[PDB]
Amino acid sequence: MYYIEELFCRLANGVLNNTGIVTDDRGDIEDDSKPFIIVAANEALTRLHGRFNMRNNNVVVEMQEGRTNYPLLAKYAVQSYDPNEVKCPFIMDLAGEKFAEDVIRILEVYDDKGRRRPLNDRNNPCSLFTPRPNVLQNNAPKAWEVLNVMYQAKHPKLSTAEDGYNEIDIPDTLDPALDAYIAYRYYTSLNTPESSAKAAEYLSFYDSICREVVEYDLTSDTEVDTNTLFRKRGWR
Amino acid sequence: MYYIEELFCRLANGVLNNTGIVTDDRGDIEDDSKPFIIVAANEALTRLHGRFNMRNNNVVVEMQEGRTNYPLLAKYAVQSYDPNEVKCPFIMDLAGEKFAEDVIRILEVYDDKGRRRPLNDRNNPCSLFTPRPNVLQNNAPKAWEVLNVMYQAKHPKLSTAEDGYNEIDIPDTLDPALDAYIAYRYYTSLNTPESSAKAAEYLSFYDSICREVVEYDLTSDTEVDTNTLFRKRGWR
Amino acid sequence: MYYIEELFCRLANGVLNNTGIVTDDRGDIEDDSKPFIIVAANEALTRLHGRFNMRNNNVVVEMQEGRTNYPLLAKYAVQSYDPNEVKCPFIMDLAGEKFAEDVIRILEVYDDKGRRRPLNDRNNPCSLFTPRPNVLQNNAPKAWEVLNVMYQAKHPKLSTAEDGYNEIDIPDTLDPALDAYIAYRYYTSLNTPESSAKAAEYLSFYDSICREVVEYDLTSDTEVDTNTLFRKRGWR
Amino acid sequence: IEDYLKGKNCLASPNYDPDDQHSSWREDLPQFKKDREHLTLVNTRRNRTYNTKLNRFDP
Amino acid sequence: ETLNDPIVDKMIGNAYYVVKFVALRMPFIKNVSDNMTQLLAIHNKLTELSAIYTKLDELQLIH
Amino acid sequence: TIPNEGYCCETLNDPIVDKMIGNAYYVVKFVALRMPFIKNVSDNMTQLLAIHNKLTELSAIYTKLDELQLIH
Amino acid sequence: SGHTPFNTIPPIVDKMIGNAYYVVKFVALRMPFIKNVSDNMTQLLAIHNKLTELSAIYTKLDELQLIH
Amino acid sequence: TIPNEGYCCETLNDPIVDKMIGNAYYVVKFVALRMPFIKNVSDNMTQLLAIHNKLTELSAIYTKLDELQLIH
Amino acid sequence: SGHTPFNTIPPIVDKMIGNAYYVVKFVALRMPFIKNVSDNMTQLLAIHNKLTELSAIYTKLDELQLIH
Repeated sequence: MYYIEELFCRLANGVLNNTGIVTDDRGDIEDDSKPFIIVAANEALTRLHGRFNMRNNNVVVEMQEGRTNYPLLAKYAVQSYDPNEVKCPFIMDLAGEKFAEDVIRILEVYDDKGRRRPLNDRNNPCSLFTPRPNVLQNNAPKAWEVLNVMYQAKHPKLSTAEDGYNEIDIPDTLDPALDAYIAYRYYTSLNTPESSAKAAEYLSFYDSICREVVEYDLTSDTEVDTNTLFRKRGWR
Repeated sequence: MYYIEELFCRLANGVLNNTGIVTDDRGDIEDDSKPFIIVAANEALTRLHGRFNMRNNNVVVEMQEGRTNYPLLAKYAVQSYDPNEVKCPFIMDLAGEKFAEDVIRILEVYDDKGRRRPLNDRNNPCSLFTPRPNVLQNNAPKAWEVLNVMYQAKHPKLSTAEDGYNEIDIPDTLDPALDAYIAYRYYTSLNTPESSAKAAEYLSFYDSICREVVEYDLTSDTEVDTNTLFRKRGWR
Repeated sequence: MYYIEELFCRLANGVLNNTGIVTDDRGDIEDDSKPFIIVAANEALTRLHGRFNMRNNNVVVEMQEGRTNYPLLAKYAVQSYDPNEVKCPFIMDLAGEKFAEDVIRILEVYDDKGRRRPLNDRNNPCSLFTPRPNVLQNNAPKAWEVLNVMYQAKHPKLSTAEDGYNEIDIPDTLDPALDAYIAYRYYTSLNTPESSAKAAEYLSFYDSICREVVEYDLTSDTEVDTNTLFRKRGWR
Repeated sequence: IEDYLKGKNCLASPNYDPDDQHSSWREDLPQFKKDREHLTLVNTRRNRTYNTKLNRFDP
Repeated sequence: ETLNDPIVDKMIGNAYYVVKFVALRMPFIKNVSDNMTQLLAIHNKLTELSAIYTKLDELQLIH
Repeated sequence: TIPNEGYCCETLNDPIVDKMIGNAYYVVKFVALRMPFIKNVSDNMTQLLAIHNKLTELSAIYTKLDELQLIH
Repeated sequence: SGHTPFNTIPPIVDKMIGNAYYVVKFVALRMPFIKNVSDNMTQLLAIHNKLTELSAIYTKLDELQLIH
Repeated sequence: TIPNEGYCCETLNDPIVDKMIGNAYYVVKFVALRMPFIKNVSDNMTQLLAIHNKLTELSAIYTKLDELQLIH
Repeated sequence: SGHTPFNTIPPIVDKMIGNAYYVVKFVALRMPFIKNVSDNMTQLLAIHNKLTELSAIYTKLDELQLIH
């Protein structure tokens, strides 16, 4: 983990060392050009967390009577809901761990009693459904039913504001991939043909780094488990 | 889930930073060209919702005697209709968001009795028909028959006008695809060989992102369910 | 095993002799560009430690009740931690070198009792989990449970600042690969077609050296052991 | 560094901030920066632009 | 065995140490809450207790 | 008659615990919702120890509350 | 990678149930004792500030009843 | 009645516990945590050796120590 | 490559449990003797400062006690 300022220094003394958006001392990016990097940086982090299952985070959802669709939005969180239009929040989080709507793909759902709940099983009456990728639907809200949703999560969105996040938590082996994508976005913005050729090199380099990580499995992406169907099938 | 204002800021500080369509501070797009982006944005969202089954929505249709064709148009809804033109609307959206007229493909139809009505079955006497993609036809309207239609829904049309729709609801992993497609239309409209080559690259990048999503299945597009034909065929 | 000072002298009298980044006597690199080499040097060392399992290190983690996630960060070690922030560190490096926060991939986990704890086994009730590559999760912290983690470790981060790490420990046969990768980043940053062609050659040379090491197995990367499944399966 | 020898490391403590309650999943860095600002010499390679006007033959 | 630890960490986490701190001294709290009304009775007329306390010498002359 | 239960509604730090002891989430949510009550006792533990140290001291004076009023 | 918290069911110091959970369950059962102190803390705090005066009254208890 | 054992709570100069003598890590951790006690004795071993050589001389003085006070 | 330290379970001078480990266990079981001396190091140093003088007083066994 490191501050976004270190990212600015690394870009200043890295791929963007010969650009006009760096300071005279090569210590930081130009202040007016900082939001350009921030937008690209968030985009790059989203792609990395999609190809690689690096972060697995879980959330707690409380079933409310008379409600079937449960969007996973921060406006329904207890720490961020507005009482004027929301009767009561159903997403529970902590003051220092506010929900940031980092949901990418739902993996599994367990209720408060410890039973696995099938998802998108059309032939199963008790199964849950997801009409939208970030919306959870329950067709039978009970009295004290509480659901826990474990999902693949993206990195929290960076922001230059003081209250916003200002740290990066990614495997250090993917740092060249992050720099390459940011460099690709910058050089692609310039429409000069010379910059276009340079932009493609970084994008190709970024893809090469990603496949190298997959080839050696440096992020423990591959997962195996002991066989259980042998007992269930009754082979004995 | 962000408003239309952030899209202009993201594009100004993103792919369209170099072009002159942005303000002097690169903070917003010129008002003279805002509708140009809106037309491209509406086109881009339709393409994404066609390839991916991201959004699923259902509507309630009340059968009226003497009418066999039931177009799924906004003017026939209980909300946002003209009482002078249509005497009794047959589309009910009394609660939640209004009907946005975002029908692409009908999936299944269930009546109020709880059974499933066959769709486009020419050999079935009691099957419904769709002479047009957005028009539902019933050949025997009953006294109290009510039909529920489940369909793949596109994003509602965006508009910068007053009292319009100005919110974007797409998975965050598809944001680079949205920017690439919009940039593709802008550069290809200049009729310049230098810009034409750049436009082709953005289109390929947009297609590359979409196939990446399918490869890793970040939208949970696939769907499987427990086999029920095993008991139906009497295998036992 | 040489200090960081010799690296600058070797580069000045090596691949980077012709460029102007070196002093007049070609004996050292300019102070204005020293951090530029450091960023490249840190990047190059990470790549080598990923492809090859050169370094293996182990850490000792003491379980604390009420905590299920145990990040392997420097601030949680018994050395170089803030007593005001964290009340009791759980990473013990009382002897030898301090914990350098160089975790890449967890290999195996052994507890204080002397048995092996299964890792990332979803079907095993007593298996550990890794929601993040550098974060170890235990679902049942005991009173005196202590875990030892064996992992593939990268080289500690180099820094020219005071009281930093300024020693390089890599096999001497990989030195040409280090120089080639550093030169590749320098020349590719000039955005010059003449330098871009030279940069590509160095990258290919770096890859050529690495595959030569694998071909002759100079790092003893391969590992074999006596088969134990023969008795386990009861072949006798 | 090794203040752990002096003890006083019991987890049971009364100090607690309800505004920063967090689980073991949340890890963040503090806002403290610029610890030392070490002494250093200026760089003559770059020439900084003049920002003020001085009258000639100023006393 | 039951894995109830993740629930506590997810819902309480950093505040668990406060719970342990109080739970370690439960009997001290128990011995006060049971006889809470006695303290309230003293607090009800707590003002005149100070008045008696500040006139100790006035009662010593009779003694 | 009609059911009336739930976590979002009909639940507060003031009411008492229900019969649903077995639910692990309920008891954890029970204490978490009533965190400030625990915090108020915790940070003022020093005062309670001193008072508890003289618990029998305040019991004896409690036996003659009315008699002490005669002097005043 | 990762573990859902809610799938709880898959010496003398290690409880069969979760060790950290046992402490929480211990407090929950005895909650009214803590809450009774918490809401009446101001009155108790109004006593702790001058425990010396109350102690001085006790040590001369035999002097108190002879005023009759 | 509630558990209180743990390395963090045990981080002080206290007598060892016989329950976990067989724990290999605990024995090593016990000595490593108390290194300064070993260091304090080791670096001044020469002084102790001379004192150890004269145990009988000190004991005899202590035997008639009270008589020596009246001499002063 | 590399052996986990905690994976401990697979004539006269050598020991089955390990020569290095046996010394550590030997010292640990006799720790209070070491701590007692360490806690009183200053007292021993003060005696050692003029230890010769006490010996000289000791050497005069009968002369210093017959006067008493």
